[PDB]
Amino acid sequence: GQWDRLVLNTPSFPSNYWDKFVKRKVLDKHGDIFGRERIAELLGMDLAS
Amino acid sequence: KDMVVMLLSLLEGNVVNGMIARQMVDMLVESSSNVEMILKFFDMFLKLKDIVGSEAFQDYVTDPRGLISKKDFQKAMDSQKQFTGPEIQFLLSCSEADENEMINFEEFANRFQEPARDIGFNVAVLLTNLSEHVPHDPRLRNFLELAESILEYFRPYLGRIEIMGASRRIERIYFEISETNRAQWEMPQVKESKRQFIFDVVNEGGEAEKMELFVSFCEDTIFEMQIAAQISEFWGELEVQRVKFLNYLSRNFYTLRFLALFLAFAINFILLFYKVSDSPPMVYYFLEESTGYMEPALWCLSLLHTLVAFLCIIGYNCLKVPLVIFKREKELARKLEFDGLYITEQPGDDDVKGQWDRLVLNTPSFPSNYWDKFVKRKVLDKHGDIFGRERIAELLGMDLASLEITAHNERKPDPPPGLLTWLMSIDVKYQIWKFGVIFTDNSFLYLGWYMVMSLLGHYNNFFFAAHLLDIAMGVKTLRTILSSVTHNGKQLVMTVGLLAVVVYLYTVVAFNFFRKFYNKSEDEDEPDMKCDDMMTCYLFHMYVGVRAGGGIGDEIEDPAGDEYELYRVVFDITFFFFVIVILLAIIQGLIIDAFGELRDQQEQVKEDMETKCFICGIGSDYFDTTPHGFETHTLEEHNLANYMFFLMYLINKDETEHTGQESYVWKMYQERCWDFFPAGDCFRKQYEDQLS
Amino acid sequence: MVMSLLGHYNNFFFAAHLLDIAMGVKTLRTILSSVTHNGKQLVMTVGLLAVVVYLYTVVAFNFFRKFYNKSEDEDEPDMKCDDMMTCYLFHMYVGVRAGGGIGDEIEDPAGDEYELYRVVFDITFFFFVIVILLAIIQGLIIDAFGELRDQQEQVKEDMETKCFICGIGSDYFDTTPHGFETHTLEEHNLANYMFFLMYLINKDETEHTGQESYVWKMYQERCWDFFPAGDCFRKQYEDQLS
Ligand SMILES: Nc1ncnc2c1ncn2[C@@H]1O[C@H](COP(=O)(O)OP(=O)(O)OP(=O)(O)O)[C@@H](O)[C@H]1O
Ligand SMILES: Nc1ncnc2c1ncn2[C@@H]1O[C@H](COP(=O)(O)OP(=O)(O)OP(=O)(O)O)[C@@H](O)[C@H]1O
Ligand SMILES: Cn1c(=O)c2c(ncn2C)n(C)c1=O
Ligand SMILES: [Zn+2]
Ligand SMILES: [Zn+2]
Repeated sequence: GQWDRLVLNTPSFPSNYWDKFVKRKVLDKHGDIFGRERIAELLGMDLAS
Repeated sequence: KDMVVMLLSLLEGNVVNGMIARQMVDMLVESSSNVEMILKFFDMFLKLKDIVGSEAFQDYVTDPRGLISKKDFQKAMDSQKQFTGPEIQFLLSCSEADENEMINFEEFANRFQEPARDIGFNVAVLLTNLSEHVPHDPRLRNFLELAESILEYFRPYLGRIEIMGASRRIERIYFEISETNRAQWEMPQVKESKRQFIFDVVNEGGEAEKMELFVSFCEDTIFEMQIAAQISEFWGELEVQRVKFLNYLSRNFYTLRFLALFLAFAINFILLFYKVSDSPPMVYYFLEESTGYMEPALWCLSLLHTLVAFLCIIGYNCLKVPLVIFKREKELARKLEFDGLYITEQPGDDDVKGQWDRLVLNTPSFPSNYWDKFVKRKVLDKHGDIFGRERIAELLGMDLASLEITAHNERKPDPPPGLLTWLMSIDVKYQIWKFGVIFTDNSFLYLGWYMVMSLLGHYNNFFFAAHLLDIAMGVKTLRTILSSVTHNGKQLVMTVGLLAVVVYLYTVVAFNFFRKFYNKSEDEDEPDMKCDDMMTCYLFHMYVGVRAGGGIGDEIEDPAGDEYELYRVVFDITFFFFVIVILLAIIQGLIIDAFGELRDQQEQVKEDMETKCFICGIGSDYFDTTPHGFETHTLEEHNLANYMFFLMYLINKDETEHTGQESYVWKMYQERCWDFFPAGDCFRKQYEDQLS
Repeated sequence: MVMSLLGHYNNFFFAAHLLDIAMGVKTLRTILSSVTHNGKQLVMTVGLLAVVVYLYTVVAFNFFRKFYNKSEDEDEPDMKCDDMMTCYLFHMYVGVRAGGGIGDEIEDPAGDEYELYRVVFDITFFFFVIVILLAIIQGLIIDAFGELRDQQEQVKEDMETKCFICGIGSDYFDTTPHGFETHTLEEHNLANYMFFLMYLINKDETEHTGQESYVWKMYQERCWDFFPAGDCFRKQYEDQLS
């Protein structure tokens, strides 16, 4: 788990897996509870773009 | 809560799709608005506590005083996407805001936190009971959907068990499992004890009674560990510090047993650097090293190891010994009450346990650890008519007059505070019995040996080598591997005895005929006749003949060119086959099949656990006609953990407040009849047609 | 690769490359899986051997030390148990390897006032190390073979007594002639449940039929209730299908 922490921030996380929109589902699930901006920083994604 | 405990009562005894359950479902439909208000009140505050814990809330707060403005609180409630507008306004209204409009979010989170817990649990029980007894109803599951949050929160604490009620039908009982009980049941020690009990009961035993003795023991272990962890949660102050010290030892007893082993390795590693030389640094043993303080290190480690061993003995006296004395007091009081082992019958005159336990009966403090403190007064009321009340009084040491005096008003004075009172109030008889039990215990004897070797280590440090064997009892794997040998120990010892007999037969033959062949001497001046005496010749065979790979033929001289040559060939060859080959093969085979049997036993029990329910006895085949039905029936319907939490619920609950089914179970526990356990039946079976 | 490169520094490193055969062919992988199955117990057994031999080294160092003279000429004595380091190495090396035990190596106890104790010492060394402990090691290997064989028969017989998906046994499905085989590779075939997914994934969402859409929505939300557990088309319509 601690090693896998590195790859979350990267923009090319789901490189081989089918879902290329996993980050945008983690946001839509946990953003309310833990802050959309915080999830954006953890997943490296930018909200505006 | 009282209203719902009544509604629940009416539903008692009610079959699936019964009249009363359907009537209350019609009720709740008719009171839909009000019921929804109640459920959504509980939902509001149960969600509210979680939001108060959420990170978004704590980065919306600004004041270091831990207070949030009403507007800030409001926009926090909006951003959590969780409540609607009007209920956000309601929460703001409930906010104990000051004139500055600043809310203490912890206090507002927790004001309704405790008062609503019991009523919430009762509502959860009511909804679950109606759902399970009226399964096919469009109208109730609406309420269940609204109350999903309450059911989720009170799920961990809502235990259900099925029993066989008086009406000869399986009935489900819903009760409350407290937080402490659940936390204590999941603790590692209790879980290990659980798996041992399962292993023992599945290898052999009467199930229901053994479970109940497993529950009762566990309930006493729970007491002891809460007592031990209590501290972590003039003579008076020293007594307080003494209790703290002994509880600290008991709490981390295993760490002490682990450090003791570490010290044994450390010392024995120090012990490797010895040298024996005539010249002082008779003959003198001394360490050889370049450092210089190998030796003071050894001296400190010897004392520290001895101290740790003594501390472990104290830890054992305060952690595990009370359970042992409980399991003997418990069994004796049953043998005394239900079987009359000393009233009617008498100990079998070959069992040391009964005759030893005879001492403690006369003592006034017999049930010191067991729950029943009135066992003597029940043995009297049962057997006094048959065998004389006075005789039972003498056997149990109780006095008849003061027995009824305590039934009247009874005044007692507090004894003067003095160590002499402690010293003299000791019941020498009960203590003698207790220590006889303790020194009879295997683990205590092992720890005592460990201490004795540690002390003798100061007479000569090499005794610390014995302390290495602790590893066998330390780690699991060597305990399994050595359990292989100890499984067939009896056959191994008898095989070794058979070897001695056979070798003695060969010694007989060698002594009578082939004696010129046993000259283990090189020079002709000195002959070394090894079979001149049968003592020497038997020792010769038993020592070198068995150990030699070829057999006795390798050691003794050659038979070539002798008139007994052919007989010697037969003798040596049959020695090789019947001792070196077959008998050693038998010994090794006992070991191999011991491994096989132990592996078989573990797979044996384990596969039992996943093919049948522990309580029901019904197989997984029936319960899997529904998707994953067996798992649900395992840890929802008939869960052995829940049947323990029942007992701790009953014992705690006040007798006046026991419900009908609970009272029925309790009266049976006390009289020790186990018909309430569902055997060969289940709620699915009882109502198979209606539940469909 | 690293051994192959070091093979140019000294060609003998290519010898390590032979161990590849263990990972190459199936049979040696099974045979070595025997040892690796009970590797933990084997290592602990070897450790126990060291502890026991150390105990014997303690006893030998204290009492039976005159018997450890591995020297022929009287001018040069070769005291092997003068130091505990040397004496432990002596036992651990030659005592364990000797067939008889430590009694074969050390000198004879005949005609000595510790003779009887030496007899007990050597004999119990033979039983508790050469016989029992080596038997334990070999027994771990044998039962490893037995367990692996049992596991393969275990799974295999499962596969031919119950359907993988349904969970129902072959007894029900064989009330009809060869019914179990049909229910295996016609009705509930695990290969077909994979070809479904590759059918759904490929198919255009607009064109998913009702049942296909229902399955797809469940795959995506990751609920597995659509798999038939404990039921089959034969069971559902047993009366009508007859
Ligand atoms: N009445 C029963 N109560 C509990 N378990 C049962 C019962 N009947 C059968 N079982 C079997 O017991 C198994 C679980 O036992 P176990 O003690 O491992 O549960 P656990 O909570 O997972 O324990 P651990 O966490 O130690 O593994 C289940 O697989 C189930 O098949
Ligand atoms: N749902 C299922 N799907 C597939 N096979 C099943 C199922 N349930 C049970 N089986 C068992 O699986 C066995 C076939 O497995 P296997 O993979 O060998 O099939 P196969 O196509 O012959 O494979 P191979 O060609 O490698 O032997 C059958 O004998 C059958 O009893
Ligand atoms: C107090 N008490 C009881 O009264 C009891 C019991 N088990 C059965 N009964 C009746 N246990 C474990 C118990 O602690
Ligand atoms: Zn059950
Ligand atoms: Zn199938």
